[PDB]
Amino acid sequence: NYNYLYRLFRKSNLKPFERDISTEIYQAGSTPCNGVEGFNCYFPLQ
Amino acid sequence: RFASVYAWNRKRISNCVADYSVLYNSASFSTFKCYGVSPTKLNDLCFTN
Repeated sequence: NYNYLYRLFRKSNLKPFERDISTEIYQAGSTPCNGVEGFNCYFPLQ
Repeated sequence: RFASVYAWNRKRISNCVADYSVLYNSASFSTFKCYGVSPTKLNDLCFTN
């Protein structure tokens, strides 16, 4: 099944017993995020 | 004079600082991959040769 998916990266570590369901394209670069897929922003949910 | 896949330009590089951030903040190359490590933290956790 391809439905079960995890998080590849985000801003920092998670506080214990905390859930993050955000789908915003994580900005892994100094270039400001354009809100879509590119060379610095990737979809956090892998 | 880029080499071919059968015979590479074997560059054994040694003690120095490799600024992965320089190659990571610039999109001159089409694709950059690094095994299990974000490029930025590549400048913090270091290795031998």
